[PDB]
Amino acid sequence: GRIGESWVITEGRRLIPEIFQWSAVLSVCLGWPGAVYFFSKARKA
Amino acid sequence: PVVKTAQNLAEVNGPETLIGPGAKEGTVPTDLDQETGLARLELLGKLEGIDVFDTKPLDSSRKGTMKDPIIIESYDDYRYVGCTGSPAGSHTIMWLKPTVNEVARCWECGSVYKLNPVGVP
Amino acid sequence: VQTKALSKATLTDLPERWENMPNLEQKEIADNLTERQKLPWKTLNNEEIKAAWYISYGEWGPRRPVH
Amino acid sequence: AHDEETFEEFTARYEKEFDEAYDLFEVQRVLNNCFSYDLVPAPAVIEKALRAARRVNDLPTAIRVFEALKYKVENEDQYKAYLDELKDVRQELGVPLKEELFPS
Amino acid sequence: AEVTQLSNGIVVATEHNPSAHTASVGVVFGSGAANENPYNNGVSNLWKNIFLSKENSAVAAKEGLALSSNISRDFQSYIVSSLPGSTDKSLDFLNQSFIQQKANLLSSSNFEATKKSVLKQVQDFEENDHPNRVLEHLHSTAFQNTPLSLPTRGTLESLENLVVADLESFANNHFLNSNAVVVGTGNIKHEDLVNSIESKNLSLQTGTKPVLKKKAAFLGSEVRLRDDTLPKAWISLAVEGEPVNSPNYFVAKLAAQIFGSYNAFEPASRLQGIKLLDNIQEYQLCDNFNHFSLSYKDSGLWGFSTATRNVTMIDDLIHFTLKQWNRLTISVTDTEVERAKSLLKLQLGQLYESGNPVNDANLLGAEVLIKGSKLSLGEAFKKIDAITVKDVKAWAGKRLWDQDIAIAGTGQIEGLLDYMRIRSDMSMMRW
Ligand SMILES: [Zn+2]
Repeated sequence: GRIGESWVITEGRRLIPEIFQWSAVLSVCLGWPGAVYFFSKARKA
Repeated sequence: PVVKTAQNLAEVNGPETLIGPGAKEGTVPTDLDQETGLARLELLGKLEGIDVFDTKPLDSSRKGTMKDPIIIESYDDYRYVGCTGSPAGSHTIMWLKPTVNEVARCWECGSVYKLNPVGVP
Repeated sequence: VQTKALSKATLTDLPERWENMPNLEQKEIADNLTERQKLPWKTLNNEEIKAAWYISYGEWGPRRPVH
Repeated sequence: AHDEETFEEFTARYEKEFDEAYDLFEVQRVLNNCFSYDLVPAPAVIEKALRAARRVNDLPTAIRVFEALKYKVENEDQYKAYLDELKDVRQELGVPLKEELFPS
Repeated sequence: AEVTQLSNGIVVATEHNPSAHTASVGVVFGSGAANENPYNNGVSNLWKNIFLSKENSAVAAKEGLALSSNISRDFQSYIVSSLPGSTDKSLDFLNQSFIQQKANLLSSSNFEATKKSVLKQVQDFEENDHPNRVLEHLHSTAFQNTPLSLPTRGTLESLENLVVADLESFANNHFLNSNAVVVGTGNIKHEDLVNSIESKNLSLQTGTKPVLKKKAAFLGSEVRLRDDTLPKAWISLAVEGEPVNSPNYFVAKLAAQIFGSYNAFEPASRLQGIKLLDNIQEYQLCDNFNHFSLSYKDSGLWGFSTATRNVTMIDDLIHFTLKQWNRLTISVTDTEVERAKSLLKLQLGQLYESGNPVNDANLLGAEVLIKGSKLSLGEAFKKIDAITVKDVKAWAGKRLWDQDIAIAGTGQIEGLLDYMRIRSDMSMMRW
């Protein structure tokens, strides 16, 4: 705003830690076929 | 015993007074002659001038709070009232349940509703 | 000057005491606090301001969390 | 009115709505309807809200104004430059905050 | 012979022993030191000492009365003993100075002096009365975080913040008329008593005391206030016993009387019919022990409380008396059962019949408050002699075999082995 820490910084601080956990929950809500393929005998386990 | 048949809405005395006289041998029956019960009650009312089963959206002209409430009428001890602001469509429809022993306060409009419970149970 | 202040033992440790208090004592200290608030506010002692805030706004009853 | 509300019409409408309340339900209702809008209200609204909570004579809604406001604002520099504008009303009205009342 | 009549409000209970001299009229309330929170605690003892103060006792002594009071864990009593031709004086004194206005009792001079004397005698009890304070700590850790856990005398930390507002709130919340019972022992007839309670209008309030949210549940615990300044080692362990108006009450008192009480220095208590005294008498493992059986309104305790000058062999005393406790379930005889039957009849006769008519007033008030009418000494004797060895074995398998115990100790108790050995020596592998 006018006086205070700037809105770019005070919403980047709120949202930049949220992007990594969004990527984590999407990489484990769509990426568990990779985790089940990784242990099977098709990958010469 | 002796029973007449309620020529208009003033002389009804229950479900034994709405019978009416039958048609003759040659004439087609009119609805005033043969219709009985609730339909006869609505017909007699509409011929007198009034109509029973008073359907009307409630008065949302004034707001009204606990000095003088919005007075609603019911033949039972509760009446579900959907408030929609001090104009007709101010905020979204919030349903309140005013009963005989408690007023109903809107929490978004702020208006209050109180009964005059007619009853006769 | 008419109403009396609540004593210390009736009102100590009230956020840790509100759940197991009987329902006849809760109405009594609720009445006593809602008449103590009709004074000037600066003469309300700091023991009972926390009591009023937990009674009217605490995490009990209606404001109990779902988890 | 589905047309937008400018800030001066906002503060005048709500000052005339805080002046009229008499019960406790009315003060908390108009306080919730003032805080659940998009903007944070200027202290001309909230010192009138403190007076309207004083008229009904109950304390904790003259504290939850301050905590709801701390949830409203975007940082704490806005909160401190806000709270030194309502200093003397908080002094002679004698209401506390949360962080000094419940130290945790 | 113990007649009870319910009036408009109060319940009158009396027994007329025409050979006794001093007739004793008082009121017994059903709200003791387990009907409050742990912050206003000791307000019952403070009310007792307000009633027993110098002002009230001088007013009662100028007319020819002698006040008494007794605070327990669910009933509290206020007894005005008197001469037999003078009990209307007792009744209208107890009306005019306890049941109606108490503004002469509750101003800040008498209350200040009474609170100071109560503080001094409670701290003198806490320092210099060691077996009663470890029975009290046993009660405080057995039923903890639950309203039966409270000290009867009250703690010092929750007694210096009590004012007249606490006492007036307690007298409004617990000195009721659906909570009170007026009692008469000594040699007053029944109908002149109720005639004098119904001539002058005597009614305290109308309402009902607040019901508690948490019932008394046993929690197997442990505590030790080891002060090695002290010369002895007072420990006491106890399991959950049967409460009052329970069917297994008299078998709990009989199972306590099986092991009895002992005193190592009297030469007539060293010769009893206990099998434990052939184990604890060759190295002198203890000085005394007494097996209590307390039965309150919701639950109760069952255990022994000892004192030991031989502070190195504490665990041997614990282990020997716990093997004797397991002998109740596995191989209790019938001669122990009949010895305890006769001794329990003797003990209940010494308790119910005695010279003092205020102890009978307290017992009658308690057991008319909780039950509704007093069972006589004959029916209690019949219920005692109707007990077979198999009922004792069934109760001991119910409440004593591998049950959770609670221990409270003080003194030199490092020789007391810690908890899991004492807990799992309540159950042996069948020898
Ligand atoms: Zn509305």
